[PDB]
Amino acid sequence: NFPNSTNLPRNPSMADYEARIFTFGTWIYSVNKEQLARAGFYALGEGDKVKCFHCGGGLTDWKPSEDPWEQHAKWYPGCKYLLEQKGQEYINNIHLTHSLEECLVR
Ligand SMILES: C[C@@H]1CN(CC(=O)N2CCc3ccccc32)CC[NH2+]1
Ligand SMILES: [Zn+2]
Repeated sequence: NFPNSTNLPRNPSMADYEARIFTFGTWIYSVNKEQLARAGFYALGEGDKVKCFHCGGGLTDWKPSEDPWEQHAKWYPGCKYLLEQKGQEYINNIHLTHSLEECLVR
């Protein structure tokens, strides 16, 4: 499924922080559910899989060292909600960091 890059959310029922928070329930996983919800994510109830309400972008297998906002930017750089919340300065930082990470290792 293609990422939504319009200013209009793919899932408006999940636009409110509160609505997103309810989707998690008891959350056993290594990443913080409030932190996920703040970054626009809601739970699908499929292990630790989340989707952004806005871009629809999905993400799984959360390691303790993976930040919701950073991962949002890594995989869904066109997300208008991300751009609104964080800014383009932050998005660029994050991408430069990841590209330089995936080059320093090799
Ligand atoms: C939290 C991170 C996420 N990583 C990428 C990931 O989960 N992606 C990348 C694109 C995609 C589409 C659909 C479902 C998942 C994913 C994996 C490691 N943990
Ligand atoms: Zn998004």
